[PDB]
Amino acid sequence: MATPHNSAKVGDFAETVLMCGDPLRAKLIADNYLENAKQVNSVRGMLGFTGTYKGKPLSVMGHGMGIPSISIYAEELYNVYKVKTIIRVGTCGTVDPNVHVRDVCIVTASGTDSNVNRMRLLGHDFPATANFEVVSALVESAKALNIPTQVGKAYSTDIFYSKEQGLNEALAQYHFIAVEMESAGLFPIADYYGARAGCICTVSDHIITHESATPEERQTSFQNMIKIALEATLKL
Amino acid sequence: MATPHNSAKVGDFAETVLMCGDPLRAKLIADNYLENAKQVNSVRGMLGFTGTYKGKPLSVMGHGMGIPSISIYAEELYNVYKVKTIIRVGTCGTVDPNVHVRDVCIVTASGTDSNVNRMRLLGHDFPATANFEVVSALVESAKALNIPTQVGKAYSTDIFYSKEQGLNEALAQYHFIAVEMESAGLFPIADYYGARAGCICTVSDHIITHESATPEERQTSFQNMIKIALEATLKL
Amino acid sequence: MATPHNSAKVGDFAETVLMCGDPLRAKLIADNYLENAKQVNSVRGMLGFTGTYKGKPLSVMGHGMGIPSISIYAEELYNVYKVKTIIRVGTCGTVDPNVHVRDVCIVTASGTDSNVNRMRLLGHDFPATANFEVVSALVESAKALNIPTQVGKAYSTDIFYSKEQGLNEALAQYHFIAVEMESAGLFPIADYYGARAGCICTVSDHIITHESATPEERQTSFQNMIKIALEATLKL
Amino acid sequence: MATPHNSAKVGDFAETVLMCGDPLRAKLIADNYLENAKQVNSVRGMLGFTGTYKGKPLSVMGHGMGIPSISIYAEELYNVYKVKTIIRVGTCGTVDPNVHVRDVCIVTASGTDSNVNRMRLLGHDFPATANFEVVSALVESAKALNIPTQVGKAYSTDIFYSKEQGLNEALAQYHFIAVEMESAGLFPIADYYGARAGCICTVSDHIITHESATPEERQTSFQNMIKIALEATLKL
Amino acid sequence: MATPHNSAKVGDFAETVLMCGDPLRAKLIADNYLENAKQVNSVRGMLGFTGTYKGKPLSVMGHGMGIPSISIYAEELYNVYKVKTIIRVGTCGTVDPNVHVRDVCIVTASGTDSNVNRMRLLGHDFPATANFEVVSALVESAKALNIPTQVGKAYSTDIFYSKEQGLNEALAQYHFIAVEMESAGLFPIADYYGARAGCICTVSDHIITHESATPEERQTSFQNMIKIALEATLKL
Amino acid sequence: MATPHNSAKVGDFAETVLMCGDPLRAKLIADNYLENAKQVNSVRGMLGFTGTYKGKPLSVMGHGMGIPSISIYAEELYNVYKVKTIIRVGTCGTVDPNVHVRDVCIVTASGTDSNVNRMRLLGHDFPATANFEVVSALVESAKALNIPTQVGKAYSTDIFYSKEQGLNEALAQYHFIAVEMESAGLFPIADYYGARAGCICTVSDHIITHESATPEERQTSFQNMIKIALEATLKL
Repeated sequence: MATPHNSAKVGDFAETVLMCGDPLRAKLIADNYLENAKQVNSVRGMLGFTGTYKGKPLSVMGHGMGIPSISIYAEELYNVYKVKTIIRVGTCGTVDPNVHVRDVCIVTASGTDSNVNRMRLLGHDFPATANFEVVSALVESAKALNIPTQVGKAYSTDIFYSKEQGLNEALAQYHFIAVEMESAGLFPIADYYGARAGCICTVSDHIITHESATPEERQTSFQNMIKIALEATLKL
Repeated sequence: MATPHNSAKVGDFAETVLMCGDPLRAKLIADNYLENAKQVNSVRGMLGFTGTYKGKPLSVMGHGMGIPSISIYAEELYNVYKVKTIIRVGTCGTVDPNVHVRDVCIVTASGTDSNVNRMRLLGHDFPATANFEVVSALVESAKALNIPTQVGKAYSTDIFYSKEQGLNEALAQYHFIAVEMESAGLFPIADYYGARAGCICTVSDHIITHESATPEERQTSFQNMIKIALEATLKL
Repeated sequence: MATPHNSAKVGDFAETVLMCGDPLRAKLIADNYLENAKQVNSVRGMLGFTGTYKGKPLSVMGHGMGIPSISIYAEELYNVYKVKTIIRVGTCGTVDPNVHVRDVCIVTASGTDSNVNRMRLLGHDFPATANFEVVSALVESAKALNIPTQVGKAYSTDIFYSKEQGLNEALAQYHFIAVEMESAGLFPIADYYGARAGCICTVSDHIITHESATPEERQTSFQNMIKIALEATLKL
Repeated sequence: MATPHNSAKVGDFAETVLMCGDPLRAKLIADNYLENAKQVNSVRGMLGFTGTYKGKPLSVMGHGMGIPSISIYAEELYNVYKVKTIIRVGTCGTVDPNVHVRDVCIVTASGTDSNVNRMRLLGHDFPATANFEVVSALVESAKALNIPTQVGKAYSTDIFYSKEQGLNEALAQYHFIAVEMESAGLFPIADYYGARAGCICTVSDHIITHESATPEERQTSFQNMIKIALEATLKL
Repeated sequence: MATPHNSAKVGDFAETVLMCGDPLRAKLIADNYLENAKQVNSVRGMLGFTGTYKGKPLSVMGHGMGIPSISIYAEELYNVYKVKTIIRVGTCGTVDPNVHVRDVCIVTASGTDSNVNRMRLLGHDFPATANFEVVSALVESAKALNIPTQVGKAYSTDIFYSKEQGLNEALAQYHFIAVEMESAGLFPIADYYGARAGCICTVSDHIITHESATPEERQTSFQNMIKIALEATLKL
Repeated sequence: MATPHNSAKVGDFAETVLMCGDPLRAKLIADNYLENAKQVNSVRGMLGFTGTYKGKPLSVMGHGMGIPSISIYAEELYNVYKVKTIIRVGTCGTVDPNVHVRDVCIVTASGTDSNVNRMRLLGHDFPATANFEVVSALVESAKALNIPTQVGKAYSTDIFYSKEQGLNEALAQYHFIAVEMESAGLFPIADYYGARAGCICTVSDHIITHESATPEERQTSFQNMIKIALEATLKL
């Protein structure tokens, strides 16, 4: 195998890859939006696919849950498979008082409670920062689709089942728009390989107000977000 | 769904659960060692199963890669599914000079470069410690099967593709026997719920000498380890 | 006085302020690029001015050297003077192998060795992140002026006379494009007040190769950068 | 002298040493439980003794209060005196809701607010972990003596007169069974020398309920603990 | 220019330099308390002067606000200008129950929330400590002038506009007498160059009780402090 | 007993106490320098004595080895026994290029690798600072005795048997004059109780050059140091 976690051969991934946490959602994206899709990985059930979107090569693959998991898959894609651009597509919570369930959030940089980025920069603050060309492609794609977007900071946590008091309130005070679990691990790996990464997420829950999206609202949100991402890949 | 990551109903999991990173390995364990095994989860491809081993209810499920991933699944198993004992079964590297490829390592406690345990104990050192009854059950099971074991410390890292200089040498000097990515997140969650956890791993690689197990040797080591874990479940 | 560090009255500052470290450079900017200019602050010699650029009111003020200094002035400008946008205009070093002396760098986010942002976010990683509208306005203004730009991360240090081994090589590995001393302190304050900030710098020195801009090159670069910033204010 | 802190000659200590904080308690142990006893150290009043228990050579020595103090004595015992096993015998508080005054606690691993173990492992989490053969010998000795035991985590603090809010409640939540001041410093030193260590303590106080052992209860529990430790040495 | 921040020639600064944050206060000191004063620096508006006090050469110069700013100027004064002694003269707040507005505080050592001193001593606690000859000269000069003094610890913060809860109360508990923003950065630089530094401040505000000196009181206490500092320079 | 570690009754200690690590040296000081000395404590062998020196009440007591040990005894002395001044008297190593074996070092402040002071000041830098009146009394007493002294910083380590690379060289660069194990824990406790503390040590070893005092030289150094300390108590 080309890597311990991927059975794809070199060349089996396009230079642009969408990634989501759930491998079954990766399969949904390939089936519904990729032309001439071909499954290229099934190791550990982490399905990945390669085909085209509007004539341009494009891949989609699951990355699992958490920074350690996306770090494995993204490091391999950039290093072994020579990927140039990864766009993470997912869902998030929000704490921001001006962000609402169903909003589309385009991430410019992400904080974290993980140690992985301090360990890369001699213990200092290393901002996990999206590539500007990627952010701009997502923003402009949404503008062309007449879909409004929130643009700003995410926060990537190691702990889904948080017990931490005061965190949500501090995140809200500094206008973090998205809370998820992976983006802060992706962007520094792109940096290391001279490559590009971004993230776009739809708000499923407001963590402060407790508003929540219905399953139908989540479907429409996903459809908006994935079309934004797909159209962005044509400009990248 | 009972949890955002598991389609099982309460009661679908036995009180004892073996967990490995790869859901396809969980299916192999259920197929080959569990009687009357039924699949109880498929969400995100993270296959879980429930059957019996020598008459006693037992489950097996994948937990994904990394502390954040196992934390989600273990928190849900203890909290929602009322599991009482989780034994992680997997592979590891070693840096210890007196430990060799194919050795079976039983983990008493695990260090980490993750922040998750400092955040549980006001920033202090919180040892991720296996339950003594679980450790002893594994040790005695291996004795009955005439399989030698190494017993001691593991180290759980967030970063599979380590670039850290000096780490391996310090781990070796203090006789850490296993390097993996999850056990340090499992043990404190078991503590939180007043439950039990342990870990057993087989050495696939020596990180210092660079010895490595042939695919046939890894099959033999896996069969040894899983028999130890399965027989231990009868005493727990 | 409206603040302990500023003699201006509320309203004396325009809603957009350009800031540089040297107050005499703020005077040079007012003298050479603003019409209708008046001095509005002289406290501590930290000269500030308000005039117009192509008809639109604009202010320019020194911020002194280091995160604590810019934090004082920016907190006051957003809170007391009701400023909406601050753009830092400065010089920097670079470590990036594809960035050269004379280059104009537009900052998307900034790392730091300061503690000020950990203290804002319960000790976690808080990325000091530029406002996307400001970044975009700078990028588009440079394109319209036919000036190439580098876009990416800065690193803000507390110590001008660094003695730290290994830092430059790590910054280079992750493609930090600018090394300066203030931007990481500015962006979180803008966040706190729900306001906007950005930073644009010209490269005076390559920290790795030791190339250094001549006096003539520094004048060329300054004239490019300040025109980019001034034209961007018209779109903000 | 063979060390700066010990007047004993190499060979004067048996390969197994019981250690307690108070040198006058080391003397009580020698006087009441060792035959053929000889005093082998008087330096700094830190009395140490060597004799026999049921025919087998055994030493007992004070270690003073705190991690720095036990670290000096244990480093010397392993390095200079070639000791193979140190068992700490002490008293502790408890926070655990199912542990009571009078209980005997056998320590599997120890947390701490000391920096000494982070400094051994490149700033990471290093669990101070008891040797499994020692833990098991103590557990089986107690079973053979018909004495129930609690087995689990300790917490070693640098500060006897704690002023820290919320600590006790977090220790209780994760079921720490013993609070004392030394074991977290002993176990990594044993690791460094490829040797063995353990700890057994009697509960003098419940930190949450404020129950406290009477002098009679402290005698009963001491008699239990020391007999467990002594009988365990015959198996080690 | 001899440094990037100073137009003075080597020799233009006397061996002893008084420094205050505001360059216009440096000018006031030179104009009203030095004889034969001449301006030796105007770069960045950071006025510096050299004259005499009672016939002995003495310089005074602004240092700007915050540890990064004073670090630049002090490093240059010791390294390039061969200054032997720097005395910071400033104002402060106090939290100490036994210190009041108007009091003159002589600093023996300074705490901080800056990272600059940990970075100098391998991450450990490095006390920013005033030189004993300087402290003693200030104490003895005040005694000869019949001016009472408080002698003790300062705290240097990076953040003028503090939002930190509990800090003032902890500083009060341990009898910190002065809160300011620079001295902790000065003392270690003096150590590095084998030179001398001290700090003397007047209390403008009581941070706990909210008492505040009137403008007249601030002038009277400034006059006391500057006379102490000037007379101390004759003993140094 | 009035404390868990001291059998003295309230009033049995004088307001001034000399403390050293070795209780047998406390007894030597009492026997050779105090008049009408009475032993007031022998709990844990930590001998303490009270008598007079040149007519003035004075006590001497051992404090054991390390910050946790001295913290217990000093906290009790200030809180229960109402002690006003503690002077630690001991030996040290040095790293400073202009400090030599046999030198007398008077400590103004102490660094540390302990966590105890960060935990007192919300994780910030808290300088362990000697009381200026105590420092001055020691300096002046040595002047009157014509004994040269070095005055400056100490470093208090938790680990006698250091394995840390680069520490000694950094301590030397910043002119730390004494390396020992206790003073950084003493000074903040004196602060807490509104009391006074200092430290004086003689250099037994040069850590860089490896020079070492002979036993006879250590005796003469001790005699010089203890006379300085005793004479200083008359001024306090």
